[PDB]
Amino acid sequence: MRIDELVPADPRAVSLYTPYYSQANRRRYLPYALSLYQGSSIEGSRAVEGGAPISFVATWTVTPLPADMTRCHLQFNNDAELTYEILLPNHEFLEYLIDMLMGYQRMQKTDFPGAFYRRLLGYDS
Repeated sequence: MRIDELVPADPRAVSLYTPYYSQANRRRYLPYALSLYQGSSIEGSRAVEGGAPISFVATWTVTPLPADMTRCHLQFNNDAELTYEILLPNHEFLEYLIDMLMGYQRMQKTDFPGAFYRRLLGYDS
C-alpha cells in the first residue's frame, strides 16, 4: 500500500507519505489516509456526546514542501462566526487528532483541556 500505486508521486506526496506512524507494527491510520488522499477528503459532523455534533472539514492533498501540513477546519456548534482552522505538520497533526478523538468521544464530554486549547488558540506561552 503506497502512493506509487495511485497518482504519480510528487515530492510533496513523497514527504507526506514518508513518516510511518506506528505503536507496534502496522497502523490503520496510514492506509486510511492514503484512501482519503485519492480525493475522497473528510467532511462531516462528528458527534460529541454531552453536547452536539459539530461540523469538521479536513483535506489531504499535495501541499508544498515548507507547507507540509494537514489543514482541518472545525466550527464550534456549527456556528460560522466561530470557525477554527487548525493545521499542523503531517507527523504532528495525527498526535492532535488522537487527542481530539480521545477528549470528546472517549470521555463523552464537551470540555476541551486547557493545555490542548493553548495549541488550538495559538498562544506561545
